Amino acid sequence: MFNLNTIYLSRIFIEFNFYFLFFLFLISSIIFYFSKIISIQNLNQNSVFNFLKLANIFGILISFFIHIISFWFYCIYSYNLSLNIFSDINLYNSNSIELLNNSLLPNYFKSNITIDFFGLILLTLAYIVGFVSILALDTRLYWKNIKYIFSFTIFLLIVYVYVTVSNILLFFMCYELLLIPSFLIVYFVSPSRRAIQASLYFVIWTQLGSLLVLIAISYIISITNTYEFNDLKYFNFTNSESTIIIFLIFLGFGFKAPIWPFHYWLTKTHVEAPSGFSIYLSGFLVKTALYGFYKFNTSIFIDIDSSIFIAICIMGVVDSSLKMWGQTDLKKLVAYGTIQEMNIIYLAFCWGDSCAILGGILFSATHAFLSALMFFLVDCIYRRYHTRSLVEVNGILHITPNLGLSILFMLVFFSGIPGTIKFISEFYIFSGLLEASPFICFILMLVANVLGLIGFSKSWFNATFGMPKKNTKYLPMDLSFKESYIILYCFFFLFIFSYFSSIFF
Amino acid sequence: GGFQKYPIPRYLHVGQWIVNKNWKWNTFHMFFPTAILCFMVWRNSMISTAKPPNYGEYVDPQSPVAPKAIKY
Amino acid sequence: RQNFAKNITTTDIPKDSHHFAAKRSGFTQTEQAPFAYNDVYQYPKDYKPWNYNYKGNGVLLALFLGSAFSLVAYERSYASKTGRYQRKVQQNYYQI
Amino acid sequence: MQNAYPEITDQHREFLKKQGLKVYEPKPLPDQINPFSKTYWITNAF
Amino acid sequence: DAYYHDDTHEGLMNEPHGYLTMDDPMDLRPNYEKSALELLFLVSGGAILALMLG
Amino acid sequence: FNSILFLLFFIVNLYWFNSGLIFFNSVYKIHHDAWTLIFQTDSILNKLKIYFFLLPLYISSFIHSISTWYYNYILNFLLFSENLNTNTNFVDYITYNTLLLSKFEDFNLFVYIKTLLITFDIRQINLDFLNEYPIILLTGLLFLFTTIFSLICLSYLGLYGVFILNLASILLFWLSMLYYFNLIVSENYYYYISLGKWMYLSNGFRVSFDLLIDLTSISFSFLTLTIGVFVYIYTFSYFRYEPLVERLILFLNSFMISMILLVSSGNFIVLFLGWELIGLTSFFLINFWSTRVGTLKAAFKAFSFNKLSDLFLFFAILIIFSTTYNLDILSFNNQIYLYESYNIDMFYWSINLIEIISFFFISCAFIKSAQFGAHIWLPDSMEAPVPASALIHSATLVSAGIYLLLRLSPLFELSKYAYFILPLIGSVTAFYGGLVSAFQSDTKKTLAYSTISHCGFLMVSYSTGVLEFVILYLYVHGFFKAATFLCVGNVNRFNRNIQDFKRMGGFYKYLPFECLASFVCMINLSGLPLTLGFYIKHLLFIGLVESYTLYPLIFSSLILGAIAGVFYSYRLFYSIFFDTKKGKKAIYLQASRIILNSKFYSNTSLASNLSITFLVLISYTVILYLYCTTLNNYYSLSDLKSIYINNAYSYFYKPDYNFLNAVSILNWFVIILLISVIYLNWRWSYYYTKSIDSLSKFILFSFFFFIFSKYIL
Ligand SMILES: CCCCCCCCCCCCCCCCCC(=O)OC[C@H](COP(=O)([O-])OCC(O)COP(=O)([O-])OC[C@@H](COC(=O)CCCCCCCCCCCCCCCCC)OC(=O)CCCCCCCCCCCCCCCCC)OC(=O)CCCCCCCCCCCCCCCCC
Ligand SMILES: CCCCCCCCCCCCCCCCCC(=O)OC[C@H](COP(=O)([O-])OCC(O)COP(=O)([O-])OC[C@@H](COC(=O)CCCCCCCCCCCCCCCCC)OC(=O)CCCCCCCCCCCCCCCCC)OC(=O)CCCCCCCCCCCCCCCCC
Ligand SMILES: CCCCCCCCCCCCCCCCCC(=O)OC[C@H](COP(=O)([O-])OCC(O)COP(=O)([O-])OC[C@@H](COC(=O)CCCCCCCCCCCCCCCCC)OC(=O)CCCCCCCCCCCCCCCCC)OC(=O)CCCCCCCCCCCCCCCCC
Ligand SMILES: CCCCCCCCCCCCCCCCCC(=O)OC[C@H](COP(=O)([O-])OCC[N+](C)(C)C)OC(=O)CCCCCCCCCCCCCCCCC
Ligand SMILES: CCCCCCCCCCCCCCCCCC(=O)OC[C@H](COP(=O)([O-])OCC[N+](C)(C)C)OC(=O)CCCCCCCCCCCCCCCCC
Ligand SMILES: CCCCCCCCCCCCCCCCCC(=O)OC[C@H](COP(=O)([O-])OCC[N+](C)(C)C)OC(=O)CCCCCCCCCCCCCCCCC
Ligand SMILES: CCCCCCCCCCCCCCCCCC(=O)OC[C@H](COP(=O)([O-])OCC[N+](C)(C)C)OC(=O)CCCCCCCCCCCCCCCCC
Ligand SMILES: CCCCCCCCCCCCCCCC(=O)OC[C@H](COP(=O)(O)O)OC(=O)CCCCCCCCCCCCCCC
Repeated sequence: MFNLNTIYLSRIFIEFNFYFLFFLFLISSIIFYFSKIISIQNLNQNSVFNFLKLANIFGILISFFIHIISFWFYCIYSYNLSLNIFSDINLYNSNSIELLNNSLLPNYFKSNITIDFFGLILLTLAYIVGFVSILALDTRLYWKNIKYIFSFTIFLLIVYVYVTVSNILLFFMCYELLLIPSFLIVYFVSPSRRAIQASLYFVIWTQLGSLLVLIAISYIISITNTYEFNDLKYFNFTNSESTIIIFLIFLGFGFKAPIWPFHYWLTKTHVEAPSGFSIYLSGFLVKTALYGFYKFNTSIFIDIDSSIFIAICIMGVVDSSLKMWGQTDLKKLVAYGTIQEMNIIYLAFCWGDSCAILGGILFSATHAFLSALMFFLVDCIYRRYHTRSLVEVNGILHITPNLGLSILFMLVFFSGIPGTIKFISEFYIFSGLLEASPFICFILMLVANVLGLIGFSKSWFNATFGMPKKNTKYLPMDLSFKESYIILYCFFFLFIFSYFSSIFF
Repeated sequence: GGFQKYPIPRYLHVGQWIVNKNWKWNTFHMFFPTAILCFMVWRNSMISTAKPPNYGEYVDPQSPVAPKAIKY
Repeated sequence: RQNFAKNITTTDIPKDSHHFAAKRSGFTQTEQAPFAYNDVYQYPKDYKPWNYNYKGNGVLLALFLGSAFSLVAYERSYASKTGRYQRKVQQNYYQI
Repeated sequence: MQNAYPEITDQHREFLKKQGLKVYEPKPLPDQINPFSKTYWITNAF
Repeated sequence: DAYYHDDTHEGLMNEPHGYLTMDDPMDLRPNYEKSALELLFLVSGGAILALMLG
Repeated sequence: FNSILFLLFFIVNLYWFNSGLIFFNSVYKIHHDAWTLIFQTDSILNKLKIYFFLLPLYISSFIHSISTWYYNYILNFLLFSENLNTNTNFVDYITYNTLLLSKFEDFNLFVYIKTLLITFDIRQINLDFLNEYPIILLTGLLFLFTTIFSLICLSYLGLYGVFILNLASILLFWLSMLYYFNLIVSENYYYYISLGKWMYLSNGFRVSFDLLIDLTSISFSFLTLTIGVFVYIYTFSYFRYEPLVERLILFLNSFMISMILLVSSGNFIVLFLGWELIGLTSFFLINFWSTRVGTLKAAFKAFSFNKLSDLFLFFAILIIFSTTYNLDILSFNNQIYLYESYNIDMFYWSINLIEIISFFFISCAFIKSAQFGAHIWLPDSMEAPVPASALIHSATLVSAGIYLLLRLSPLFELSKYAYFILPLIGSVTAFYGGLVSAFQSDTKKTLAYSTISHCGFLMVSYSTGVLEFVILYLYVHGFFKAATFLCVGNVNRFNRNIQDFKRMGGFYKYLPFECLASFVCMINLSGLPLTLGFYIKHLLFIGLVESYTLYPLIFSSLILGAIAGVFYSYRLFYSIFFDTKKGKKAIYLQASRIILNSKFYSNTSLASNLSITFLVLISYTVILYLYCTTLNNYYSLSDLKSIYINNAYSYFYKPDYNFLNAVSILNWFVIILLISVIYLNWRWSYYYTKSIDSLSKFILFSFFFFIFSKYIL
């Protein structure tokens, strides 16, 4: 019963959501630039900053709704396309349907849009995490950094082009574009003074991997003049070229997606970055690297043993889990948890295009939401109690019961209880790893889910429980409606996304 | 027996020695709707409930309900 | 800091002007001057700070209408999948 | 799908019936449990 | 017990009190963060009901 | 505008419409297709007569047509689908449908109203319907949602509201469980319910949320629920005048429902969910005193052990799923024998699949049952309030391993590791716990170590392999441990949170009910002759196997643990109540004031006393029912779904002289130990010589009485 109307509606929605976002950004920027001689906030109720905040927030939200609709359309379209290809067996018949482009808006960068489930999951993560982070950075943007209110819209545009393009060069350029806005945010919006050095560490560490990926892309393009991302099927790389490409790609993308030993920059940036921008960083900016690695390694044929890469990922997991215990700083502890989860996700992609990709994608989604939750809780703790250290913070529950309850339920979700996408992803990864190498699976599970879990839970329990006798005049009240609903939405997604259609998982 | 009672701040939403005057109506309006919800859940779930045969019943091997092996 | 205007025109702020009274006679040479504004916020009676105090049916109506639409849409979709203009209800339904 | 248990004879079935056994038979959902039932929808409306 | 004090006479028995959240019940700011999050929740639920359920 | 006039007109219209419906039904039955010939006759007189005499029918049909038109328009608007069957114009459609009266052919207003009224009649429900469709799920959901919503809405439900709501829910749940207990245990009734497709766990797999109410599940479920009802009733008195009573009550309810879900789990995913839930809720109960960080240390210890057990259980479930592409408990039980011959290639050793799976299961079971080595958390878990301690230590937290073994018995029957490990560890734990409890000085610690010893005995019984004996032991231990825990909780509350009986003395008069209740509960719990708790140990020793290589150590440890019960029971009872007054003067003086003398005078709660009494009575009744079901000559227990027969019942039905005299050794050991704890003097007293004289009198009188009974008659 599938008809061409659904196909064209899916394509039109995907193409036009990008232009909706672009036009909203363009209009907001034009207003901001042409309303004032100097693009800074006027400290009065009639400032354009209120309008810009409104436009950004409710452009992101409306585009997120449209993205939900377009993602559902894509799911239907892809399922029916697979059915059309598979069902017909007559030799004379073949599925050759050609679609003609619309005459209303042009194809950005003269590229035909191609959409995949992983790309749309990444885009949805971008939308949600950007919404959370923009909601967080309101107290940080003040009177000289208001120009960074459009940073998340720029991120959304970049990610949209990144995930809706079938061109290797455009893919790489979109991947590389993410550095400037993030660095500017960390440099100009971070309150702490150590953020100045944290930004430089972030830039250098990420740019080393960017250079590695650039070398890999140069190898691919120079050897194969193609750029369509699909002509690589008709060209085979020799053993030496293939091993060089895979090594460069893995190391370069692991520089971004933290892997052992390249997580010093991640720890520094998470500790010294804005509480609202750390959410976006951990949730999304480390998964574009995973998506790029998946695309490139599945496009290229590799005839090398992945034991070294698996060992690197497992070593990173073990290192982070062991170090979890010794962190009295909640933000650094959450950063180590992010390192652990990212390393597990990366390990999920070490078997080419096998079924591990499904578990990797689900774990990426659950890790995004869980890291957003944890960093938001740390942000609330730091903002209401003027410290994020365990020694200075204790007995949160008895003065802010909602915050303590959120901490406890965050710990429960992090533990990986059944009924959560976290548990589902763990089940996928461990079920595969048991047959791949059962002893390695046992070691990984033991470490991560006992030693790292205990180290993680010690600090959070000690902070939540106790008796806050110190500084009674300065104690806070409770979570606000915004924070409470953000936490509730994170929990609701983590719980209900397990009912998503199992066709794609 | 118990600890001596001490004042609790009004602004703080905590359960220390909380007693509600309208607890009777609160219980009435929290019990019955929960019972209706669980009745709905139970009647929905009974559609997928399985029971073994009764005392005087035996399962015919050739009946459709009898287990069937996969046919290649 | 906050730069919004307190004095809104959408509605008049509830207030009580009798709790605090400004002295206007019998002053001394060491007493400070009184305060010009002495109005305090007055909450509506029966307001319970510990719950949402929501008395509207909009959310319930929206959720119920959404559920009813989902039900009818599923019925139509099942009919379409079965290739019928409407569901063909069977005489007996068994557990499954 | 094919029968998994070993087969039995109709004479054996008749013998069991004479002995007094009964053949297990699934029973239809009662009006209350059946979701396509006027009783079910009356309950929903109430 | 020997000297139990009734609730009507015990001055330290608490009735339900406290503020649910940190938001001011009487706030003159046209704040919209709560409205935005409520809209997000409602639209997510509506999309699930009207596109996915069944 | 009068209500009376409106009602009269409505009644008249109803009667007229009913009469018209009956007339039309008769005329249609007579004129199946020819009724229009008379109804729509061209004659104006006939047309007017029909319209006037069927006006209620015509107006009803007009309203129905309007409603159907609007409903069809709404559906078309919402679904972008088709037309109103056809594209008929509004006027044509409405006229046609109003003129058409065949819609009333089978409709009678009185019959329809009677059907609507009887739809909700409650006389129709029958025991046959209840047996066909269990309401256990309905009542369990009632309890669960009650607990959840009470937790969320604490302000709405004060202390009394929370108590009453949860009491009603739990009472309904317990009554339903009691009704189905008789059927499940004896009538061979078990149910497999499914709520839906919970989650996707593979490329095309999706595990459903299913529950299995079988004999194995019900044995734990009914015990836990019965203990929990009375623990709940008792808690409102134990935590009397405490700042947070609702929190404790809701935590207890949460733990109860978590354990019920664990025991009545239809698949390994639900089993793991219940495992984690019981771990988390036990952590919360232990850390109830959130303000103190000392309690947090014990809570974190228990949390660490629970997480280790979760790791082992998860790894075992992963192995099972990798071997068989299925997570159903019944399917695994009925398939494991096929794969028994398989092995798993690990790092450098080819481990037997059954052995490794059973190893992980037994490790998790020992961790959660507090066996030797992994029991370190149980003594520290006593920081919880006495109701929570009783619930966790009686049948809820420390029986998870026993439940796992019973449910997955077909796996362990083919496990070499289980055969070697269960008896040795069980006996060692029994001996260790028994001796430590005997030497213990604190009431809660003594009960905890006694619980450890009974867990060891349960492990040894399972090794023996008589599931009926294991179930009987579990029931007896749970009931009487809970009762003793409640009694000692009352004692501690009277003694002002001082749990050591070195400061307890002469409490018999101040807590009369507690003294006798503790006497009965302890004589039943500690295996003593002529008590309900003697038979569990007797059956354990009957079923003990002798092919073990470490049989000497196993048997010696079992004997020592069994005898250890007497010492701890005697010490606890005597020191708490009838020993010289050792406590602070204030404890006695504050209660001995003459002003307190009244009909209402009591140091405990009337509700507490009634709850303890009812718990003891119901425990006696249920234990007797189980004994009749299993140990009677006519075996009437339901199927256990196990094909392993141990032959242990042979020595219970037709014991030989060898075993009959062998049991006498343990009987006389217990007798000598009783004589020691009774007549042995450790302090100088005015009654030393008279006590020695009484011992001599008792010895000589016993000898003469035996002589007369056996020979002289
Ligand atoms: C302060 C919060 C702090 C949070 C931050 C911290 C977070 C972490 C820590 C957490 C713990 C601390 C906080 C807890 C204490 C809070 C204290 C407090 O605020 O107290 C006051 C708070 C509010 O009370 P109130 O102020 O007196 O009254 C509020 C207004 O009067 C109410 O007005 P109304 O009566 O008009 O209600 C409006 C609307 C309420 O509006 C909403 O809540 C909007 C919801 C939008 C959708 C969002 C997704 C929801 C996902 C499902 C969960 C439902 C929400 C319930 C809460 C979560 C569950 C506990 O009500 C409904 O109609 C309810 C139906 C909702 C169902 C919507 C389904 C959407 C589709 C979902 C996916 C598909 C499902 C398929 C199912 C198939 C069939 C089985 O106390 C409560 O009443 C607590 C309610 C708890 C939930 C139970 C009641 C709802 C049950 C719904 C049905 C489900 C049950 C079984 C169904 C079986 C048949 C299907
Ligand atoms: C293990 C972790 C556990 C964590 C959880 C622990 C427990 C937590 C407990 C505490 C928190 C949750 C429970 C309490 C939440 C608060 C409930 C509440 O009542 O609060 C009051 C809260 C505050 O009240 P407020 O300050 O007065 O604000 C009011 C709202 O702004 C606005 O209200 P309004 O009165 O102005 O009404 C607005 C309503 C407006 O409603 C209406 O307009 C409905 C009535 C009109 C019907 C249409 C008629 C048209 C023709 C005209 C007819 C004549 C006029 C009729 C109308 C007359 C007026 C009544 O508009 C909407 O709702 C728009 C929604 C539209 C999209 C979705 C629905 C439609 C779907 C598709 C429909 C298709 C078919 C229909 C086609 C229609 C034709 C095109 O209000 C609400 O309830 C708002 C809803 C959202 C509240 C927050 C939801 C949070 C939920 C959290 C869930 C967490 C789940 C986690 C699960 C974890 C599992 C592991
Ligand atoms: C465009 C793409 C997207 C773009 C991005 C969009 C982003 C937007 C944001 C939102 C995210 C959207 C993502 C997409 C979502 C897709 C949804 C969708 O398609 O919907 C349709 C999806 C499938 O629909 P369908 O297949 O199309 O429908 C046709 C099928 O024929 C229907 O038939 P069916 O058979 O398939 O039915 C399915 C469902 C039908 O539903 C039912 O029948 C309702 C059953 C309700 C049962 C309630 C109680 C169960 C537990 C008690 C059990 C034992 C009781 C006592 C036993 C005593 C016996 C002795 O049945 C089940 O699944 C049964 C499962 C029952 C267990 C549920 C709870 C398990 C525990 C979970 C724990 C997780 C949180 C732990 C927290 C820990 C503390 C921090 O349906 C649903 O949405 C089902 C939702 C059901 C919700 C269940 C309520 C949860 C209760 C939680 C209780 C936990 C208590 C606390 C735990 C412990 C705390 C300490
Ligand atoms: C060649 C064509 C070029 C087209 C250029 C487009 C020009 C855009 C100019 C924007 C001016 C914004 C201020 C207008 C005056 C507001 C007055 C006011 O507050 O009164 C309340 C009145 C009415 O309020 P109300 O109380 O009636 O609320 C209902 C609101 N509506 C009518 C929208 C349903 O005006 C508004 O509420 C309008 C709000 C405008 C700001 C919206 C911000 C969200 C993001 C969109 C911004 C626009 C970008 C383009 C669209 C998105 C991308 C496709
Ligand atoms: C981890 C180090 C610290 C972090 C920084 C990362 C730097 C290193 C990044 C990875 C580089 C690739 C290493 C693996 C190469 C595997 C293939 C190989 O060489 O095997 C012999 C290969 C494979 O041989 P083969 O035997 O498999 O098959 C071909 C055999 N013949 C030719 C005989 C037919 O042989 C060759 O053809 C030689 C290729 C050598 C290439 C070495 C230089 C690479 C230069 C580009 C990358 C530079 C990145 C620098 C970044 C900045 C550093 C500060
Ligand atoms: C559709 C089907 C039904 C849908 C329902 C879904 C329900 C999902 C779960 C909801 C959990 C709600 C928790 C509310 C907690 C409120 C605060 C509280 O209790 O006090 C905190 C107490 C004290 O709170 P307080 O007194 O300071 O403050 C109370 C008032 N507030 C919070 C608003 C300020 O603090 C603590 O020490 C933390 C204790 C946390 C205990 C959590 C136990 C949960 C146990 C649940 C068991 C469920 C079993 C499920 C079995 C089946 C599984 C499939
Ligand atoms: C050698 C023959 C073969 C068998 C080998 C085993 C020999 C017997 C070993 C018995 C060990 C008993 C240890 C009990 C420890 C109790 C500790 C306690 O709670 O405190 C003391 C409690 C008293 O507690 P109390 O609170 O009243 O006061 C304590 C006072 N202080 C601290 C000063 C000690 O009970 C006793 O005092 C009784 C124990 C001591 C007497 C033991 C007599 C043993 C008789 C053995 C008879 C054997 C019959 C033959 C067959 C045997 C084999 C089948
Ligand atoms: C032996 C059990 C002892 C403990 C029982 C505790 C109570 C359990 C709950 C009652 C029984 C429910 C299952 C009924 C099964 C059934 O349909 O059984 C079938 C019968 C009808 O008979 P038939 O379907 O066989 O013809 O159902 C009815 O008669 C339905 C009438 C209502 C029954 C009670 C409903 C309870 C739910 C809440 C109602 C709230 C009303 C409004 C309040 C404001």
